[PDB]
Amino acid sequence: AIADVVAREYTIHLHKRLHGVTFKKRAPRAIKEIKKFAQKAMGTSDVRLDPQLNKKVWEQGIKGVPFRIRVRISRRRNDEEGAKEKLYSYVQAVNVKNPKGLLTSVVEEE
RNA sequence: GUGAGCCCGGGUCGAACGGCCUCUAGUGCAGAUCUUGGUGGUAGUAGCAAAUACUUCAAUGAGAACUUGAAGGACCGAAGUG
Repeated sequence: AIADVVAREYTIHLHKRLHGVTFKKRAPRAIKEIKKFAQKAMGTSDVRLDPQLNKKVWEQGIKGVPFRIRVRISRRRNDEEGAKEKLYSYVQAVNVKNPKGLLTSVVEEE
């Protein structure tokens, strides 16, 4: 019922995933948790993160990752020849007033 | 053949070698913490932990943590990592 090409906006609660992590590993761990979150949500093992999203993760140094982050995951078609996976996800950071209090929402294609 | 050994068959191989009587010796190895060379178990084991720290995208390429560009985050902190 759900098409292959589809974009949804999620709120990732990075606080409970980074609870207790070594301070010099928190931001790389958060990058890997974002990739794992997108893979679980979209079914795609090929996850590509926007550099602005990387800047948002690393905004307050290696141990200052935000508790919540609003992202847009867009499952798109891999048109390159000889690709291992037919689909991939692209994750961007979303400009919102407050990441708290937001539901998962489907982004309109238009 | 008591024995040290001797002989034959089969396989491999490629240019010399053996029996008998005498002559001759640098002539017979398990040891010498030997000598030289080669090879095991240990064992895919002990570790590969000082010098704060890495991450995203793109490109190159058969293959990219430790190549490059950009984007970030840090360190040396002028008796410097200049």
